[PDB]
Amino acid sequence: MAAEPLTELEESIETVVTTFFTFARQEGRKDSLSVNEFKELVTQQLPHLLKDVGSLDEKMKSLDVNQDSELKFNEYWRLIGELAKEIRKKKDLKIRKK
Amino acid sequence: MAAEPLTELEESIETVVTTFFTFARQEGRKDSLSVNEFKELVTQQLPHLLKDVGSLDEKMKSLDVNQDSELKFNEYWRLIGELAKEIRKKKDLKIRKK
Amino acid sequence: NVKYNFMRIIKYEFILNDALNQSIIRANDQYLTAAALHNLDEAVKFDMGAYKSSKDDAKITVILRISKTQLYVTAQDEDQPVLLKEMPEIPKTITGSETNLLFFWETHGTKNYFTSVAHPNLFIATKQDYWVCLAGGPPSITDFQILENQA
Amino acid sequence: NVKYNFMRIIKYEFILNDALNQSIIRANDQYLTAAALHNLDEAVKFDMGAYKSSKDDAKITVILRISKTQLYVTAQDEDQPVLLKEMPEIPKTITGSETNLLFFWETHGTKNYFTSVAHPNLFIATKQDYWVCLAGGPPSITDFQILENQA
Repeated sequence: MAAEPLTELEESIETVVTTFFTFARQEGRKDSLSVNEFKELVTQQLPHLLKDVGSLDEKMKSLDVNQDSELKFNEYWRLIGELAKEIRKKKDLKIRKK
Repeated sequence: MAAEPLTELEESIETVVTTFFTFARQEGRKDSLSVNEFKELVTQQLPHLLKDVGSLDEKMKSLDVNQDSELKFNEYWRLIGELAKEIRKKKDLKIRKK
Repeated sequence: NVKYNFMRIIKYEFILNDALNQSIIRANDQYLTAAALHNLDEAVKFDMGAYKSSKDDAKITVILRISKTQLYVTAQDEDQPVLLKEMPEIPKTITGSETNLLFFWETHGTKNYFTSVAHPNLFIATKQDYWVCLAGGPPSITDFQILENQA
Repeated sequence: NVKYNFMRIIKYEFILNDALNQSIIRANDQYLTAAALHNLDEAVKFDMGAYKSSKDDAKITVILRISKTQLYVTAQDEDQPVLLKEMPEIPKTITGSETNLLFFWETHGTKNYFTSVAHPNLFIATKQDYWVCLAGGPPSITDFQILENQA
């Protein structure tokens, strides 16, 4: 019941899991992050990434959409995709990495 | 013009970029993967992950959808999300990691 | 904020077996399979601790934990294997993150049901060969009955 | 398969300046800004190499590369700065991946346009202060004109 080291695209996606799971396991439901863990990362971890550490709500609602505070199996994903995209085209249509 | 080491959720999403970019930079358009790089990973890198190394087409079409054979800025993402999900709940409703 | 405050301690280290009559036995700290006990101190001994908010249905809700460690069975999604979570010390005030390990227990005489407070259509079903999961119930035995062991 | 086969070598190491009259100057190996040359051997020297498939429009298409290395300007999307890609050695047979660095050149007397073969609505626009990008054109000067330097 343990994903041992993986192939390369797996290396990239597994890596996404482990960090995620470290927080998902913190509070209730070790398989999903709550509104507090989202807010913690968005506020603390995301100021650099998601320059919208205030109204986490909007994004939360889009992910939460089933009125499920638990950012579970690819409900969270929308943000995760917004994440990998944001790092790239944040405002990089001129310059953002340096 | 260079993303130097990042914060933690960034560490996880940047990591997704670098691997991706290594292939995206291989052929035409260093910001997008072609149908041949998709096929290479799906065939070579994905047999373990995406147990459908044959008819890459279906997934390709879903990503390619604009008849843009360039797996670019979060057109690819759908698969990328399917990726991070698949590693977790492949058929993992009984067992898949061991 | 609004707290869900612990109501009362029911019974503890007692084991529930379903209409299939299978002791909820400990296979792992995340996976559990139902099988009639034969070592007796072999099944996971649960204890019920009720919490209170006016968001149940018509029945009061308790948390199922192993008397020694705080291993709760949580509700995932339909026919998805129960995830046994382990977190030091039982919470006295329940937030909205632990809404999966909450259980609406409807007792009928001797038999009893375990309804998920998270998703209504979920009920804890019992399999003959597979792990004790949760489900929407077609011919799966989502019945339970509490049978204690001798010692 | 179907190959797009190289048609003919046009002119090389010649620089294009737009109606703003700004030499396409090399700021980086990924970002380029238009500014009137002052070191002359300062702007990126491009060379045109035509390829042929019957998927142009009404005009024959060439690839713009720096005469020394193979740095092509690729057509991204809307108003997003062109990414200068570097790949050792020029391809002789073009597949469906380099459709961004392909250019439908419509020449009118002295002035000329550069249409994206990838996305039709894209045209290579010129900014007074920013990088020479591609665009849909409202008052951006998506005009060009080929002016050579002396030496």
